[PDB]
Amino acid sequence: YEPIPEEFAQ
Amino acid sequence: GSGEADCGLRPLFEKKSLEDKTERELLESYIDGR
Amino acid sequence: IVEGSDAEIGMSPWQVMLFRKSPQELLCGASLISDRWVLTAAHCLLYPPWDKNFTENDLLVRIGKHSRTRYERNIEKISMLEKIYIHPRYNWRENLDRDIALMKLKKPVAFSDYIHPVCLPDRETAASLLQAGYKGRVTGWGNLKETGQPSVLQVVNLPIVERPVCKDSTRIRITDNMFCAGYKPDEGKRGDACEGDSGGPFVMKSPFNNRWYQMGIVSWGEGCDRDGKYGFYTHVFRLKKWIQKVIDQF
Ligand SMILES: N=C(N)c1ccc(CNC(=O)C2(NC(=O)[C@@H](CC3CCCCC3)NCC(=O)O)CCCC2)cn1
Repeated sequence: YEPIPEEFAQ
Repeated sequence: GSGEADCGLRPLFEKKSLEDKTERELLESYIDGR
Repeated sequence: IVEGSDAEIGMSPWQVMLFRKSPQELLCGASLISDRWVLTAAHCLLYPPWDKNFTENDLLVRIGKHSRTRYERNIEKISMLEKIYIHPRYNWRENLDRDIALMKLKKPVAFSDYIHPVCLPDRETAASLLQAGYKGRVTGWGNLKETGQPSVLQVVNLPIVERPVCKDSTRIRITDNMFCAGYKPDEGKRGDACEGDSGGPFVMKSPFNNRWYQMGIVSWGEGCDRDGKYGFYTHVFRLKKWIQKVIDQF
C-alpha cells in the first residue's frame, strides 16, 4: 500500500 | 423515504440515465430467469 | 471477490475501505449510508478467537476509492472514527449471528461523483426483491482465490439462494438474520466473496424506483467459490430497527 499523508493519523 | 432523499442514485449513472455494464443481468432476474 | 471483474468508475459510490493505521493495511469493506455513518460487519472489529478487538483511534475510513493500494489524491476522502457500535447480541462464539456494526464519522463527508450513499431497505422493498433467483451485487478488494489480490475494485452478481439449500450446505446453524447467495454446481456460472471482502455491501437495484438498496453485508463462508458451498450475508432489513435506534440516539 502507498503511504497516506500524516495529517490523517489521529 | 427510509433512506434520505437522493440515496441509491449514482452521480455517474442513474443521475445521467447511463447504465453500467452488468446492471441489466440483475433486472432480468427479477421475474423468473436467473 | 472470486470470478468477478473490474468495477467501473463510480459504479459503487458507497463502497468503503476500512484501513488499519499500523501496520498500514486493508482491513474490511463497509458502506456509506449517510454523510456521517458507515455500515460494516462486526467481525471486522471484534473477534476474540483471534484476539481482534479494534477501537476508534485504531482505524481510518477511506471513501470514494477504486484502486486498492494507491492514495487516489483529490478523489478519495479519508475520515476518522468518532464512535463504533457493535450489535449487543452479536454472536462471535457460535455462528456469527447478527454480524453487524455502525461507525460514526468524526466529520460529515462531502458527496461527489465518487462518493454517494446507498439506501437502506424498507419492508416493502425487501419483500419484493429478497427472493430466490433474484440476483444481487457484491463488491470488494478482497482476495481473488481461496488459497494475489486485485489491483482495482472487484464486483460480481450472484443469485439469492433458497433457505433450505443454504441449510443443507453447512454444519453451521443458520439463523433468520442471514441469507446465502451463489450459483449452484449445475448452474454453470460461479463467483463468490472471499477473505478481505468482509463488511462489504450486497446490493440490489429496485425495479420500481431505480434506486440501489443494500440488502446484505458480507459475513462468512467456507472457503471461496467452492461447489456446493455458498457465501452468507447479514440480513440488513431484519436488523434495520437496531440501526434506526443507534442513529437517532447518537
Ligand atoms: N462468501 C465467502 N466464501 C466468504 C469467505 C470468507 C469471508 C470472510 N470471513 C471469514 O473468513 C471469517 N470466518 C469464516 O468465514 C469461517 C466460517 C465461520 C462460520 C461462523 C463461525 C466462525 C467461522 N470460514 C473460513 C473459511 O473456510 O475460509 C473470519 C471471522 C468470521 C468470518 C467472507 N465470505
